[PDB]
Amino acid sequence: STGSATTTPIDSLDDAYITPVQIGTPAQTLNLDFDTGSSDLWVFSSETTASEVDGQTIYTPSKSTTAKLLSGATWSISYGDGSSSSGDVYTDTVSVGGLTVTGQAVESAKKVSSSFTEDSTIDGLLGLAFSTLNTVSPTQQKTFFDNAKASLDSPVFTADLGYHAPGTYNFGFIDTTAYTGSITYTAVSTKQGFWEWTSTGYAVGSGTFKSTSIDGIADTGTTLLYLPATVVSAYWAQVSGAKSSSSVGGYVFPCSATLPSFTFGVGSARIVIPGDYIDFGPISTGSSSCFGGIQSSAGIGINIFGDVALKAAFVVFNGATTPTLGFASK
Repeated sequence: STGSATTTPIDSLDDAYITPVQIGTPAQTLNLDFDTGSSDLWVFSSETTASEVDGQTIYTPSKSTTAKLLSGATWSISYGDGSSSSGDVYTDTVSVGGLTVTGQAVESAKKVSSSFTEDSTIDGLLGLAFSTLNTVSPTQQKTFFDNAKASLDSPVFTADLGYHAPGTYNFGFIDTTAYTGSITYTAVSTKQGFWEWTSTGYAVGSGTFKSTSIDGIADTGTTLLYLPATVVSAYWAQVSGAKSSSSVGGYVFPCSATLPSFTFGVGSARIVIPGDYIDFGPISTGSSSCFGGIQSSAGIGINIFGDVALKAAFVVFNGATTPTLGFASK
């Protein structure tokens, strides 16, 4: 089997991407944030504290003939940005782009933090990291991908995120028309439960490539590119007037600037992030100070190849017995 679904930016900045997901019988379609940095599929639901729901579409398990309470199971998750959610668990039929899993754990939110409430466009998350990170207790549950894997034509999914435009998540096949050149594959460590890999270095603009190992995660659920302070300083030093602002919470730059590109290494290959991808616009409405798309990972504890980086590539998440990641230009 295979599946193919379009993923769409939630706003004009590409802050996140939503993908329609069918849950239950008859289908209830919710728009979920596919997150290769976590491993829970959770939704706003009829059980979510009413004051914490503001415009989201909810899953109502009582209206699904295939929903079953997973008795005794609870979940609770905290994300890197400080947001969180928790609740109980149903199993139900879940389909993405024509690919159906029966008996998928669907984690129903009883509580969500303010950032989720305030984002009316995101009805929940669909985790695509390794199932060892799943938070369901006392019986850990499998991700949608893990459940689908055996049935897929090939044990892979791909992320093809757009810049200010829709893109695609495919399951079970590699669309050879979706990228240019060849796909370069690189080793993955699953030790921390992430799609963790080591970039071979970077360049700023038309500058020379610096060969240096940068361990990080491929994370579709993180907006920006978070890299070591040394790398980030070297980038922003090429932008007149750019500075790190503790009050704003990162590097900012004059909105009048033209940003240089940023290149990262994948083995001997190179992925170029155009400068415009690094512009996250005014820090506040009407400001002439703009927020940068490359930020320091110092004090996160991990480097994160978030959407800024991934949307410059066609990315293969290979879930074979020995997992790997592939990157192609597009």
